[PDB]
Amino acid sequence: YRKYIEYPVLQKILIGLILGAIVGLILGHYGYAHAVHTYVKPFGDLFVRLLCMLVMPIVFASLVVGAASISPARLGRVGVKIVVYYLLTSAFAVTLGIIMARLFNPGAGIHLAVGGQQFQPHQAPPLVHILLDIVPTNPFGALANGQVLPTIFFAIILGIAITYLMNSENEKVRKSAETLLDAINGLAEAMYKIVNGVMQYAPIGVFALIAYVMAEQGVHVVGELAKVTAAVYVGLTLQILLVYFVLLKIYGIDPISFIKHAKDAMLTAFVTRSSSGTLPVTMRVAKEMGISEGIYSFTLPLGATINMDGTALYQGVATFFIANALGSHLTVGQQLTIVLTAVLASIGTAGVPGAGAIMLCMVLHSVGLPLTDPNVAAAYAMILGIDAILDMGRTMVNVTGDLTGTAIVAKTE
Amino acid sequence: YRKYIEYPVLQKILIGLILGAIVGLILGHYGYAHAVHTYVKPFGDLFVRLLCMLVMPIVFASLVVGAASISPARLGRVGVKIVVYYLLTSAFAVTLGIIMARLFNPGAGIHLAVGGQQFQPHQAPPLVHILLDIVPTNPFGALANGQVLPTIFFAIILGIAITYLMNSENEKVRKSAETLLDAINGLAEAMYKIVNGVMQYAPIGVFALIAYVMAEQGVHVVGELAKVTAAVYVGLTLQILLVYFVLLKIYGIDPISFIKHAKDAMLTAFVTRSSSGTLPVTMRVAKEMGISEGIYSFTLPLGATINMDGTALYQGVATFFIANALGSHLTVGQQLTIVLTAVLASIGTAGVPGAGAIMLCMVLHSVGLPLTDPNVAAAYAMILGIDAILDMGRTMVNVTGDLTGTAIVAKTE
Amino acid sequence: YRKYIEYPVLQKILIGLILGAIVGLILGHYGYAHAVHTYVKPFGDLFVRLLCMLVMPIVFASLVVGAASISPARLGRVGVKIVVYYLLTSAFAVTLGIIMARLFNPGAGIHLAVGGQQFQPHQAPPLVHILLDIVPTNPFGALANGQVLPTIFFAIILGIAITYLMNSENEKVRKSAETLLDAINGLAEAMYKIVNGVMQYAPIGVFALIAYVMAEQGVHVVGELAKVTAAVYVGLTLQILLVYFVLLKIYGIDPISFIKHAKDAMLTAFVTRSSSGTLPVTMRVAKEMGISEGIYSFTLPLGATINMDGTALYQGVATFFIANALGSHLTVGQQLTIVLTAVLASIGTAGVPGAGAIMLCMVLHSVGLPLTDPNVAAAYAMILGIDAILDMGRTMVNVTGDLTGTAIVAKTE
Ligand SMILES: N[C@H](C(=O)O)[C@H](OCc1cccc(NC(=O)c2ccc(C(F)(F)F)cc2)c1)C(=O)O
Ligand SMILES: N[C@H](C(=O)O)[C@H](OCc1cccc(NC(=O)c2ccc(C(F)(F)F)cc2)c1)C(=O)O
Ligand SMILES: N[C@H](C(=O)O)[C@H](OCc1cccc(NC(=O)c2ccc(C(F)(F)F)cc2)c1)C(=O)O
Repeated sequence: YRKYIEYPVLQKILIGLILGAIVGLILGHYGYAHAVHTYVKPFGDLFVRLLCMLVMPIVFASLVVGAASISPARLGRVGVKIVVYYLLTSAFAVTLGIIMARLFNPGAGIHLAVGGQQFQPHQAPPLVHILLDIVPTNPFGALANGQVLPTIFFAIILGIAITYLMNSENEKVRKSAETLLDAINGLAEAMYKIVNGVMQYAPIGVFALIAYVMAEQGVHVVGELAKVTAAVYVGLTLQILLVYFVLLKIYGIDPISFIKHAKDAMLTAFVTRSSSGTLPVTMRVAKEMGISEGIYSFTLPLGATINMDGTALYQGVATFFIANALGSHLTVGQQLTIVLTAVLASIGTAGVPGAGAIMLCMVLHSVGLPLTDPNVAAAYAMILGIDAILDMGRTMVNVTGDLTGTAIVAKTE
Repeated sequence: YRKYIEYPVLQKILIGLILGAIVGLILGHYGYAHAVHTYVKPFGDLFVRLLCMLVMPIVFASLVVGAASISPARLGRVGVKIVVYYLLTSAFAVTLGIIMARLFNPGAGIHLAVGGQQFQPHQAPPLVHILLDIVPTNPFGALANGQVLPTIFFAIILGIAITYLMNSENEKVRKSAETLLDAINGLAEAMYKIVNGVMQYAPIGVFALIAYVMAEQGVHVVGELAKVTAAVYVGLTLQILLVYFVLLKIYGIDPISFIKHAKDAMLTAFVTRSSSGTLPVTMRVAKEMGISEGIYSFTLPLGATINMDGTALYQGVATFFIANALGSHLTVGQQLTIVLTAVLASIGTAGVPGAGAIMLCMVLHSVGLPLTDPNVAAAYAMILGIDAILDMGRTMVNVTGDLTGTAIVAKTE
Repeated sequence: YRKYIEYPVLQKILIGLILGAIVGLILGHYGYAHAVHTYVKPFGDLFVRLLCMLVMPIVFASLVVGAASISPARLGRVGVKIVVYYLLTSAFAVTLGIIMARLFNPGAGIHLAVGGQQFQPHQAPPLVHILLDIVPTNPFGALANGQVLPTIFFAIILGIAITYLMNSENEKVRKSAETLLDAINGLAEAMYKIVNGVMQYAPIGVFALIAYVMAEQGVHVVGELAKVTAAVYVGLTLQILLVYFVLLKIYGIDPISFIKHAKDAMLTAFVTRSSSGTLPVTMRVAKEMGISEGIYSFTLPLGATINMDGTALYQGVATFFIANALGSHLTVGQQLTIVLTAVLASIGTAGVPGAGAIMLCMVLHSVGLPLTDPNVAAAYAMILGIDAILDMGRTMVNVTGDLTGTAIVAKTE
């Protein structure tokens, strides 16, 4: 038990994935699939329930504290320019991922049905009726139901009001707003501690999900996930080439001479799989150019937490894979809802220890595909089974997206 | 932007109403109504959504803090007599407004249908089953749904318990109740700051609502709102005459000699449209009679915030206009629910900057006519279009209702 | 009024029961039953609504504070052994009560229908799908609905995280978790103050419930409640004999010589009807054996609040009486849900002044039989009418269950 807890959790969940896939494949080939479905699948359904539990208090409390922490006069002009750049590039990354998932059609041809029936889709409202459904009718009724976008707006609009209250001239209202912000900060840190136990449970439920799904389907899923990782990587290299080379050549920096210097810390992201564990390495390559200290001392720790581009592209491709494996058809209107949710999920869940799972949970909730439906969990398990090589490429772009961002700011200043 | 914010908000929303009505009328006459319905109406639906958002946390937090602030031994006998008088006169004002809205039948003959279908009414429970539905089955489930009356009771019953906790002999429970009351006070003041931004947005959404509705209907609405303002003003003068002259002649004060002295500050309410901006003016006329300082130094600032009579009558007439324009039929049982909600809305939302809109929102929620249904918003926009002259008469009675109230207390003491 | 409040509340509600039963019987015999059903029953429906109101914030706030208060290193090994013993014996008591309620079939043959239709049962999920429904999908949506078991888990898992937060090394997170725990403690004590007013209202609503039910049915209910109290008492003596004599003879203590010393304070529980008002009496009989001071100074005040065995058996018999009078059929899966809820209700609602009513309300909510359905309230009133003699026997076993528990711990240590 204690020897199992002290193991590092990322290699733990990776070796759980690897031990799950092969064992599920041989149990699916030998014919013991029904025993797996009756005895192992509740250990994975418990894990997807524990993952759906944590997504609602985090997206309220963390967003309230984060919106209360900002100050546009204290945060300099360099800060607001790099925030504009990060949100614009993340929106373009989700748009390009949706484009490269419509061009490839991954998952089309599975016809997944777990219980014996297909996933019945919900009627999507028109385009105008969703931007009016951003603002909640009832702010308690948006938290009592799922409603990720009607509670992000309420959390941000509460945090800005708490900021306007905290610097007021009266004393009792300052004490009251201070105690309210401290209570919501306590709820946020309690959620951050529950996440660090659910992630310890994760290398059992993930093994259960893979050993269920690969025993159910088995053979065709490796072709479908090969098409998935091809549609991720060609759009990922197209993301780097198009977006970063245009945004570097429009400001006069030679992109080949930039990237041939940046490669020394770009390549360690491909083998480290952590955009924060390579921060002292990329500090050296930010020092290697002519960037002043007051820019790269501040921007790259912000870019390692807010600026996530490859994760933003993968959150479009792996949310079209679910809808194309479930037989649903995502119309326009809930197609830009993926963009508006994947940008604000990166700006919201900054610094959570479980960002990679709840950042997809709150997009699949916002589309209308909840993870408790048994058709969604199977395709989600296929995505988590292929997730390792995609995480390699995701970190590879997630580190480059900051070195191409501080150079633009150092060019204008 | 900054020049638009620094404008005073009441003249802003009034000139938005006036610029909305004429422009909507000429667009409705020239035949460009469908372009208005497809391009301008979301700016009004956004505003009615922003108005329905704010009504649930205010009616909980403000009521909790207000019920926690009272003390029946610190508040003197003069205070409890004037609270009994204010609530009795407000209940009689809602009853007389319901009478003068049944006698005139305003809005009967419109047959409003926006989407292409009429408003389907809900089955009203009997009389006994509503007074048992005052107390909530689930206090969290009353806030997660609308349920204005099952959350007013819970907020008051929580505030009284916090008052009984704060003066306890143990120390940890006193610290705990103090931090809880400070957190709910912080939520209340954060809602009061969000109201002051939604009211800044209001002179665009109000213009959108009027430019939609007057372009849809156009001609017959001026006759319907003329019947509405006639049914307001004849019941308003009957309110003054019957209620105030009987309650003044029963205690021996000559009402003609009283009102001929009170006219000097009664008439400025007709041209000021603010029952709080005429408080130093009516302090002079309270001084002009033989009222001692210890009564009129305290009562008139309480009467300008709690005692609202013309607003209570208008919240009966303009809630029968909605039900008679929508084809519904308000039975008895949800007819005294309007009385019990309009009294406790005046006692609850005391000091909010958005009292005039949420005080009608939480009555239309309590009847069963929510403002997100597109049939309700059109007739609500007709009421807001006629609202200016009614606000003049409402302030005219709202100021007189305190000068007739302190004289009774000065007569018994 | 003041002379009515200063009366002690337990003798008040008992004399309300006794004055209710006879008066309801003679009104049912003389033929004035419809006047009772139309004029008295809302006073009982108001009371069952006030009892259903209080069960949701208590089971969240009290559980959060109680789970935050524990420390397994500060609480000694004697403490964790006696907690294991108390929870094991309470689970065995609920199991034996369910056995002695299946063996007797109480309430089978009533065919109760108040409104004119029977109680429609809900479809029970299978056994695996309930242990996965323990963990909530949405922690706010578990509190917005009833969902007692999906909010007990969330309250415990929040309290443990607040405990792990409070001893952290950073200072701001310690301040934040301290203010959050103080706010939830304030909510818990506010609920404990509202309970002490609802219990003051209780000797009117209880009289209304009995005077309604005994006027409706009248004659056959005395045979049904005689079978109920027989099925309670034979299982209660079988509980004492089997469980306590096996758990005493397995550790070498002579049970006859133990109970002949323990009788001097066991017999006062039969006439006192209070397991806490006999605590100084049973301290003497704990001193009368060879128990050291460091065990019985700590354990018996814990056993009078956590260890409830006869109440645990009665919460199985009086929850099979409701399901057998309503025509429903409790399957296995919602039969061990009664065990898992009645154990955790004893561990949760420890120290509340209204434990005996909400501890059954949160079991009938967890089965799927809410107390607002008019078929459930009649059989619940039959249980409350017979409740006095059952409370005598319940206290008789509830006191013995601690004297048989400290002796085992004094034997191992
Ligand atoms: N690739 C980036 C970067 O590792 O820095 C990017 O970072 C986001 C990030 C940061 C810290 C933790 C996480 N969480 C995970 O990796 C994760 C992975 C799998 C699960 C699972 F339990 F399997 F669902 C849960 C969480 C994600 C990413 O992984 O998408
Ligand atoms: N007539 C009284 C007195 O002005 O003092 C009485 O005061 C209540 C009062 C006080 C302060 C602000 C408000 N709010 C408004 O006037 C208001 C008017 C229109 C809207 C709109 F946005 F159009 F819905 C919103 C709010 C109301 C009343 O207006 O009904
Ligand atoms: N018999 C035990 C012991 O009296 O100590 C055991 O104690 C639990 C306990 C302790 C303190 C108060 C309570 N509450 C009640 O007795 C009670 C009885 C009836 C009602 C009613 F209002 F009639 F529903 C409400 C509450 C229960 C029990 O009564 O079940």
